[PDB]
Amino acid sequence: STIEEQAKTFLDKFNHEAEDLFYQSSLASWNYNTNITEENVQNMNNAGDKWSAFLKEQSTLAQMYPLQEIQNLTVKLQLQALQQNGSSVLSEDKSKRLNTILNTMSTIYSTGKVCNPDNPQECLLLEPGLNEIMANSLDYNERLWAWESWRSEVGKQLRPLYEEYVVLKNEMARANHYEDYGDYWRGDYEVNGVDGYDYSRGQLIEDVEHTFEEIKPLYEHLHAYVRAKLMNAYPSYISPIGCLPAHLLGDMWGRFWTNLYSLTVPFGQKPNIDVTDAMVDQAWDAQRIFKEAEKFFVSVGLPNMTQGFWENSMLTDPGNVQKAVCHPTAWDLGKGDFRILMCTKVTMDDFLTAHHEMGHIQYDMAYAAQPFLLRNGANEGFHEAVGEIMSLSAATPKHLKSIGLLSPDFQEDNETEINFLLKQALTIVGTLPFTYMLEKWRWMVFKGEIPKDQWMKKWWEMKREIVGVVEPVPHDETYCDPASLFHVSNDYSFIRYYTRTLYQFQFQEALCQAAKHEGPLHKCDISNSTEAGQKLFNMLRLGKSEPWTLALENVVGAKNMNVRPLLNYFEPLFTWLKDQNKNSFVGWSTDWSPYA
Amino acid sequence: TNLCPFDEVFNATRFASVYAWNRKRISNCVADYSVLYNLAPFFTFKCYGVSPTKLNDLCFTNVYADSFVIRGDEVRQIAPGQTGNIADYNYKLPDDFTGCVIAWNSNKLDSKVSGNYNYLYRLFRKSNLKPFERDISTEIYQAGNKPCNGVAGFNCYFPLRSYSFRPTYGVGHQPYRVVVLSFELLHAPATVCGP
Ligand SMILES: *[C@@H]1O[C@H](CO)[C@@H](O)[C@H](O)[C@H]1NC(C)=O
Ligand SMILES: *[C@@H]1O[C@H](CO)[C@@H](O)[C@H](O)[C@H]1NC(C)=O
Ligand SMILES: *[C@@H]1O[C@H](CO)[C@@H](O)[C@H](O)[C@H]1NC(C)=O
Ligand SMILES: *[C@@H]1O[C@H](CO)[C@@H](O)[C@H](O)[C@H]1NC(C)=O
Ligand SMILES: [Zn+2]
Repeated sequence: STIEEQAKTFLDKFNHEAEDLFYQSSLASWNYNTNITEENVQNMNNAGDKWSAFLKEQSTLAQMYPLQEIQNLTVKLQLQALQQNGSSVLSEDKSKRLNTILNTMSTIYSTGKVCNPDNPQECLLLEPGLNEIMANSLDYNERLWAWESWRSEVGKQLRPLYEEYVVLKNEMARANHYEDYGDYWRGDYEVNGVDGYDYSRGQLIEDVEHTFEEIKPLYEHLHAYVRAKLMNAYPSYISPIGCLPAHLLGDMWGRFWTNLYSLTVPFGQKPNIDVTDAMVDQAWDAQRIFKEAEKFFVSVGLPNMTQGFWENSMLTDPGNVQKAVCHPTAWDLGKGDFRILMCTKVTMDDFLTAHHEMGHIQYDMAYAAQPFLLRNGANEGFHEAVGEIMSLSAATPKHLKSIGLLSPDFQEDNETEINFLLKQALTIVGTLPFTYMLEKWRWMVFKGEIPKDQWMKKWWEMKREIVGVVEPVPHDETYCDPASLFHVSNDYSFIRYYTRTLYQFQFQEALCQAAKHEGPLHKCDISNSTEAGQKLFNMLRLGKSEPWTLALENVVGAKNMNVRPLLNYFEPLFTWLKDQNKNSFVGWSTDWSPYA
Repeated sequence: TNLCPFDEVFNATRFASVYAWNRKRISNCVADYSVLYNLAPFFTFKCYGVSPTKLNDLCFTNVYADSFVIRGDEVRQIAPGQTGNIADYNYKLPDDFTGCVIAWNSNKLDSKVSGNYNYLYRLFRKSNLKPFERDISTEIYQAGNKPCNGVAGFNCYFPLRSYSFRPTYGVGHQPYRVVVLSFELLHAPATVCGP
C-alpha cells in the first residue's frame, strides 16, 4: 500500500499509547508537586523513565519511514516531529560525558554560595540573599561586591564545562544534518512545503535585526531618562555621558528594569493603582478571584471551566503538614484533565496572574481536538503571548470599574497614565536589547565567529554597543560571566522572550479593531466583546496544525513579525520622553569606563 | 400479567466490553416505559421512530436490549447515519433505526484509580461493519506488505485497546453506560405490545 497509509495507523497507535503514558507521567509529577514524599519521588521517576523509554523506542521505530514520499502536510509534520534523532546520534561515551557535564553545570549553578572573608559559615545562596541584596540595597560597594563575588565564585567552575559543552553540542548538531547548534535552535521557526507561507531558518536573524533597528530610538530615550534618574541618585558615580554600570540595574544580571521604578517615578505625589485594600475589605477569597476570572473569560465568548477543574485544582496553600511549590502553573494532564497550581494570596498581583494562568488553561483547552503531536502553540512565543494579552485586557481601570472594585469618583488623569506606561516600559522595553544581545552572542559563539581566547572580550563589547552597559571591574579571559545566568547554563533557548514581546502587541490592537475602541491603545479592554473572542478563538483552536505565519495572518492580517503596534502603544510615553529629553543627551560612548 | 425484565438489566454489577456488547431478546411479557418516562434518574434519553409520548399502545414482535459502556464523547456515535471509531469498528446502527437509547454517567462505578483495564474496544479493522454484526476476532491486523507471522512487529498491531478509566477524567473521557432498546416488528401477531 501507499507509505502514508502505512504511517497513518502507526500515528494512531502512537497517539493512543502516548496519551495514557503522558497522563501517567503528568499525574505522578503532580502528585510529587502537591505532596513531597520519598515514595512520590520514586513513582514519578519510574513513570518519567517509562515514558522517556517509550518515546525513544517509538522514535527509533518511526525513523524508518521515508519522509520524501509523503505529501500530506499534517502527516509530514507529525512524522517530522517524531523522527528526530536527538542526542542519540552522538557516541555513547560522548553522550555520557555530555549528560555528566550538564548535570554538573546545573548543580554548580543551583548549589554554589557566596560569602565575604572572615565569615566561612554564613554564606548566602542565590535566593533569598543575593536577589534581595540586588533588589533592595542602595549601597554601591555592597552591590559591587555581591555582583563580582557571584560572578567570580561560579564562572570558574563553568568556563571549561561550557567549552566542552559547546564542542559536544556542536558536533551533535553537525552529526544531525545541521550547520551548528544555533541552526538547530533556529529550526523552530522554519517553515517549508507551503506555497506563499514559507520561512527560512536564516531569515530569523534578518527579521530580528530589522526589528531591533527600528525599535532603537525608543530604547535610547528610555536609557537616557533612566541614566539621568540614576545620576541624580548617585551624585558622583555615573558620568553624564557614560553608560550604565551593570551592578545597578535592579536584579543580578540586569534582565529587567522593574526594580528601578521606585527611583524613576514621574509624579511621586500621585500613588500607584493599588487595590489591595478593596480586595481585603469585601471578604474576598481565592474562589471569588477565580470566579471573576471565569466571568471575564466568559464575557468574550470563550467557554467556562469544568467541574473537574474546581474539584481537583489546588488554589490555596495547604500549610499544615503538606509542603508544595508555590510557583503558579497551568497543568494539562490530558483527557479533559486541566488544573491550576498556585498559592493564592489577597493581592492585585495574584489577581492578574490568575487571569494569566486561566488564559493558559483556555489556550490548552482550545486545541484539545488536535492529534497528540500537534497539541502545542504554533511556535515558542505564541503561548505566553496569549497568556499576557489577558492580563493586559484585565489590568485597565475600565475593567476594575466594571467589577465594582473601585470608587466611581476615581477619574483617570494624564499623570496616572504616564506612570502606568513608564512602569510597563521598564519591563517591556528594558529587556529586548538584553535578550537580543545574549542570543546574538550565543549564536555567533556556536557558529565559531568568536575564538575561545576572545569570548569575554566580545561579550562585553556588545554591552557597550547594544545594551549600553559598562563593567564596574575589569575582567580577564578566565571569567565566564555569561554562563552565570539561569537559561544559558541549563541549555535553554532564550529568543522566545523576544518574539513574544512583539507578538502580543500585534494581537492586542487586532482584537481592539473588533472591539470598536476609540482613543489610545493603553486603555483598550476586550471584555463584553464577542467578536474579539471569536477572532482569538480562531487562532487558538488551530494549535500546531498550521504554519505560524498562517496563524499570525488569521489575526493581525500580516505574514511576519512586526513591532509598529508596540510603538503605537508607547506613543504617549514616547512623546513625553521626547519633550523631557530636551536637555539630556541621547546616546552613549562605548570607551567610557568607571575605572578609566 | 408478566412484567418484562427491564429491572435487572439496568442495575447489573458489570457490563461486557464494547466489542462484546450484550444483547437480550425479550418477548411475551408486558413492558411499561412510563416508569422511566417521568422519573428522571438518568441523564440522557433520546430516540427515533416511535414517539415516547404514550405510543406504547402499538404492538411489536420482539424487544432487543442492547447494552454496553463506552467513552462519554462517543455517545454521539450511537445514532443512525453516523461515522467514527465506534460507528466503524465497534457498533453500527441502521440508517432507518427505530428504537430508543438511554445513556447515563457511571463514574462512581466503572472508574478506578490507576486505570480500569477491563473494557476493550477495536481500533484497527480491514473493512467496515454491516448493520448488527459481531466481532470476536483476535487476528493480527496487517498494515504493511509483509506477513505478520502471528506476532507484533513492523506494521503489525494488536487490534484491541483498553479504556484506562480513572475518576479524574474530563466529562468527555468519563465512562458512560448505554442501553439501546430496539422494538423489532415484522409480519407477525406481535404479542409484545406493552399496554
Ligand atoms: C501525602 O503523602 C503521604 C505519604 O506518601 C500520605 O500519608 C498523605 O496522606 C498524603 N497526603 C494527601 C493529602 O494525600
Ligand atoms: C491529509 O489527510 C487528511 C485526512 O485526515 C485530510 O483531511 C487533509 O485534507 C489531507 N491534506 C493533504 C494536504 O493531503
Ligand atoms: C538519524 O535520522 C536519519 C533520518 O532522519 C536516520 O536515517 C538515521 O539512522 C538516524 N540516526 C541514527 C543513529 O539512527
Ligand atoms: C458553563 O457554561 C454553560 C453554558 O453552555 C452552562 O450550561 C454551565 O452551567 C456553566 N458552568 C457552570 C459551572 O455554571
Ligand atoms: Zn505564562
